[PDB]
Amino acid sequence: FKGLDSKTFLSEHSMDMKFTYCDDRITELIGYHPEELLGRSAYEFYHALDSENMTKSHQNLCTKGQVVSGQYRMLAKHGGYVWLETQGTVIYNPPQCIMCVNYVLSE
Amino acid sequence: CQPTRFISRHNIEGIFTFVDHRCVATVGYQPQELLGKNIVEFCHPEDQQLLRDSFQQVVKLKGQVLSVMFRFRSKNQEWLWMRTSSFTFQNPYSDEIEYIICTNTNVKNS
Ligand SMILES: N#Cc1cc(F)cc(Oc2ccc3c(c2C(F)F)[C@@H](O)C(F)(F)S3(=O)=O)c1
Repeated sequence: FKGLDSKTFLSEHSMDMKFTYCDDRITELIGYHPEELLGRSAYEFYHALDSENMTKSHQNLCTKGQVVSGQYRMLAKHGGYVWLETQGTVIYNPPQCIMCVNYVLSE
Repeated sequence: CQPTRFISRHNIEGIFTFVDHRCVATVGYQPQELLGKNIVEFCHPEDQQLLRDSFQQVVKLKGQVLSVMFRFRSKNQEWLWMRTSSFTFQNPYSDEIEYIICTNTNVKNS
């Protein structure tokens, strides 16, 4: 049994959805090292069956400024898929970036 | 019967910068659903790294044809087998960064 907290990590993304930052906690959960993530779009990682759905969540995020993804799968670093749910928030300045609070469902 | 194919151009990173409208009937997306996204975003996880190394090498090959086979996720969320043949072009009156011209054909893997 992991704490909900030990299943939660942050990531930051450019508006094109590439990773610009990821918490190191993602390593223990999904296998990736945060630095191999940078410069790659989130879309590289979504299960094909969740892809159009995430595309819609993204549209809502760009229109409303904040979205809850509802459920999707991420390809793990060493095969297979982890279910997640994400809260996304656009940080606009005077859009600058996307803050993602990611919770791993499938323990 | 005519194979289904469409032309695309990409930066050296893989981002679609031009999409021929024959893509609708080939993979089902409109050009602007593809433009500005990386081609690896439509690629099957098992084929992603092959395709990234293919873009990396095509620019080393003196403008000769590099071919690659991979699964591409149609607008139906279905994996289609693509053969993408690609080559660099760089206008020799200039020193602008080369880019990559692709032809993309739905082929049989069998
Ligand atoms: N697989 C995956 C994955 C793993 C992560 F740690 C973050 C991530 O980026 C996401 C995930 C969910 C969403 C997004 C992102 C994103 F910022 F890249 C946003 O599109 C969104 F609009 F907030 S969203 O809820 O659709 C995608």
